[PDB]
Amino acid sequence: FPSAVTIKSWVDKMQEDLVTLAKTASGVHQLVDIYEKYQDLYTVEPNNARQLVEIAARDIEKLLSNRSKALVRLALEAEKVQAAHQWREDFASNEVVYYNAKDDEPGSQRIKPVFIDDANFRRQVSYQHAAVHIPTDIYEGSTIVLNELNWTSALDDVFKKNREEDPSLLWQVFGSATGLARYYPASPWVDNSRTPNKIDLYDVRRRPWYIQGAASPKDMLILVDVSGSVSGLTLKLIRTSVSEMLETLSDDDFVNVASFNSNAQDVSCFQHLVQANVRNKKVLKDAVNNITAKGITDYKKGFSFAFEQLLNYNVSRANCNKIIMLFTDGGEERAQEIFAKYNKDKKVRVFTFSVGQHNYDRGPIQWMACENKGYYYEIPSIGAIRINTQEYLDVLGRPMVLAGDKAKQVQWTNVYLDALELGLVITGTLPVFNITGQFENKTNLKNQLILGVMGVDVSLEDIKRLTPRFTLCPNGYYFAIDPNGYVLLHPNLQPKPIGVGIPTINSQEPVTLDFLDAELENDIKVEIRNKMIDGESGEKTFRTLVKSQDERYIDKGNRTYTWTPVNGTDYSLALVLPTYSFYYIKAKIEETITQARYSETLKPDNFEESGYTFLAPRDYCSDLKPSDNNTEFLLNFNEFIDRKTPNNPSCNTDLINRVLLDAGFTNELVQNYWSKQKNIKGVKARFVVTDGGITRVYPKEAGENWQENPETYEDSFYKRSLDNDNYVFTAPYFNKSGPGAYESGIMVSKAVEIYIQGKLLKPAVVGIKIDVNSWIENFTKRNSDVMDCVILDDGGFLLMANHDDYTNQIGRFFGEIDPSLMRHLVNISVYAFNKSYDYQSVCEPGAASKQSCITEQTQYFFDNDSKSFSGVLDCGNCSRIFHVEKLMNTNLIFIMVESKGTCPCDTRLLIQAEQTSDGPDPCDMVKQPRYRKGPDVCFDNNVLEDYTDCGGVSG
Ligand SMILES: *[C@@H]1O[C@H](CO)[C@@H](O)[C@H](O)[C@H]1NC(C)=O
Ligand SMILES: *[C@@H]1O[C@H](CO)[C@@H](O)[C@H](O)[C@H]1NC(C)=O
Ligand SMILES: NCC1(CC(=O)O)CCCCC1
Ligand SMILES: [Ca+2]
Ligand code: NA
Repeated sequence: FPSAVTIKSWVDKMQEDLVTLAKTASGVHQLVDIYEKYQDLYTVEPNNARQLVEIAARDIEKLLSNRSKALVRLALEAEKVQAAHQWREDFASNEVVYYNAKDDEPGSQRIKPVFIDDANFRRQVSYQHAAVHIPTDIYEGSTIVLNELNWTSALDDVFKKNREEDPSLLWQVFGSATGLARYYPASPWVDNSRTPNKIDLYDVRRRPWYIQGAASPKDMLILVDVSGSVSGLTLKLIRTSVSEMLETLSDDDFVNVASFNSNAQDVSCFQHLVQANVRNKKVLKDAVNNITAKGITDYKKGFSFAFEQLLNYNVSRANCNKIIMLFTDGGEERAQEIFAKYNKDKKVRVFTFSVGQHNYDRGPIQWMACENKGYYYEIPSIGAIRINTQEYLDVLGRPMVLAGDKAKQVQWTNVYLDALELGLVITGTLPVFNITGQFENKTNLKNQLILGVMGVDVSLEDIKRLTPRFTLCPNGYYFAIDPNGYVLLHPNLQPKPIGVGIPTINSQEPVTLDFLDAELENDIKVEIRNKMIDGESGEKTFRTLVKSQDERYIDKGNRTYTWTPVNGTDYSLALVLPTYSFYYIKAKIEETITQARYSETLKPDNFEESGYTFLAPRDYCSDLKPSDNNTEFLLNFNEFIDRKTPNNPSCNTDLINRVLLDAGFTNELVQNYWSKQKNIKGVKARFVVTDGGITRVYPKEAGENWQENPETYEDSFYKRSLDNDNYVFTAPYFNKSGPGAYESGIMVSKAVEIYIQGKLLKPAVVGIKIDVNSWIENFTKRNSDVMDCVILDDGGFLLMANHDDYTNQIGRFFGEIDPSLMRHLVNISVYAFNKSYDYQSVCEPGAASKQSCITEQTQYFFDNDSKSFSGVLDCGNCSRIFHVEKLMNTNLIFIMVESKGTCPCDTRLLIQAEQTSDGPDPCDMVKQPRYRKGPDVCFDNNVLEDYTDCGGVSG
């Protein structure tokens, strides 16, 4: 084995050759000189984080206030119209005229719309009437529905006025308590190719934006009868009913499921109330779908357990509605002592359900439902499950109605996918009360229930339009959260459902992504989250690990967080801004000739002498649309520049001027430096990616192999080389599909830095692609049999070797071609690994299309800053020798080891690719939960409530 001095000399020579080639071919110094030469076509402007955060929060507050005004006006008009309405049953003679969706009878006339095409809504809509959706099980000929249409036909004028006030208005909707939902503008309902599995089961009374406004958060505890007398069809009905009941809960509600058969016990691992999010609800459903019926019944022990679990106060709760929902069939036990012991003051409601078809006594069940301020329900078949499990929100809404005026508060819901194919939206909510005979105080019996719920939608793209990012760098961004910790805005939130567990095969759920799951978790992150949840203002500068856009690299970077609360609402907004992005360049190019030249630069027929130009698809104009092809997008851009005046009445001037300035600088670089040395031996392509959104590859034929995102803010190598302070080598993918490795080369990148007035700016990155053949020629200058020589980057991705068998698989993770060496050096502190979870992932349904899944990812990086390593790879029965050695000014390492053949010891390979996992364990996250702050306004237990109408004594 050669000594360490010769190894150091070899590594020094290789580093010198590689770094010299990259530096001379790229042109970092030339680009920096070109940037600094003018200093008169642009101006440096600061990015004051606090002012930007305050302005964005103010804009968001103003938008939400506008939506709240619209909701209040709609609710007032609806209440006033419903108050003065005459009941009638003569709909045969006089008909109600309305347009119905999901179509194509006496008393109803239908309307044929025009359905023009609109750009905001991604479908065809009409602005002359409001569509009406009536669920399948609701017959549109009944007198209740006819009266509903008759008195709701007055909302169209206020809808039109609302849309005239703010043309950017999205869907407006009134969901009635009778089942029908009237929305504006008119548009046909949804259908998917009329497949047999495309039945419309939509019911507005079950939508979360309706439930969150129909009542207040609760502390439900589902008590399930699992005695022997319930086995059969009724047990299956009970399981389905419990699942449907759990489907009505949200994040603000807390729930647990218990069972009793001569003994009361929990149904799962929780043992107490849990926040009832997607994971906990999935656990509860899976636990309740595995219960068996046996033993005698004992209501006293079960109710004692249910009351005991509601008096904990040692855990996180809601303290707003303690309700016990019993699911049973029948019995003869009333258990007066338990109710007189645990609630003399009727502080806990008891709802009772009799499930199945049987001949058991239902008297004591109704007595339990009527004594406590509860209700009694019957579920004899699967058909009644949908309706007879969402009716408890009428009982829970009586105190809110009795409170009345002080309960008219606009609430905003979670982020969810619109059912009419609009993306990610949030819905405002305001209930409407029934005030007929209010000035005479006559009935006050049917006035304890709400007419319905009104809603208005705001798209997340409207939120993103209020937080511009192109004055920042590719590493700075906004993000906002709600007091539950979930994310309202983030670059890592995608229009996909949240995955739960491993998908096993034989828009209903919300998109709830926590802040600590959209990024890498850290103690400072936890402190910042807890501090901004409580509506504080702060700023914190620290150092943290950042994952690359392509989930294979992790780099250490300095970050700064600045968070303020959004006034009026309950959201908090932050702004992550790296230290080198406190200043930006604005273009002061106000002159015809220079702009004309910089625009002529982009002509597609100049690519011979200007490289293969790309262009980021940005909103440069209102009339310009991102074409997603970039071959005609640049043509449209050139046409607009050629014909439209540079005044830009409807277009940003800053973005256009920035693009022109970057085009001029990049063309100067290409024409003055790259074009001189046309052919370089080891270089296959020379590229440059700028901040304004222009990327260039000099050999026009090399552009066809440039498979990079035209949006320079989405290029992983751009961000990676901005974070690092040296040359960055990017490893090609293993095989995928398409040219690579030998065809393309190896990408080396370096960011340019300028000090124009003592201020650090990084406005571009450049680099080259290296031919594999010449690199191998200079590496051997072997296919040996007793010595292995490999080169890896920070990440363990093989870039070159000497066996000519490793070099065929270039870019593959080194832990799959030589497991023992990688495992050994992963604990010599030369490599460190981070494991994280991704929830918005799709996996092939395994051997239990695609389904949502959770994928665990692992990334590797250099742990200890030591330039040399040594030791012996004693695997047992042999002893290999290795001299791992890093390279300077580069993220590469050089390894020389004994051949694998000499040691028969074979170990298991370790994989860096994502693994379809099922964790983390939910039974542990509830013992030490995160920090949350629930709502304070709670409406319950009003003494004027009648509650004389239970479900038993009336029949
Ligand atoms: C709210 O509405 C008013 C009137 O249309 C408008 O001036 C204001 O700009 C709107 N809010 C925002 C954030 O645009
Ligand atoms: C509002 O209350 C009155 C009086 O009890 C009742 O007749 C009417 O049906 C209620 N409104 C609706 C839409 O049910
Ligand atoms: N946002 C509410 C919708 C879909 C939903 O209920 O999620 C129904 C009414 C009209 C707009 C769409
Ligand atoms: Ca029983
Ligand atoms: Na909320």
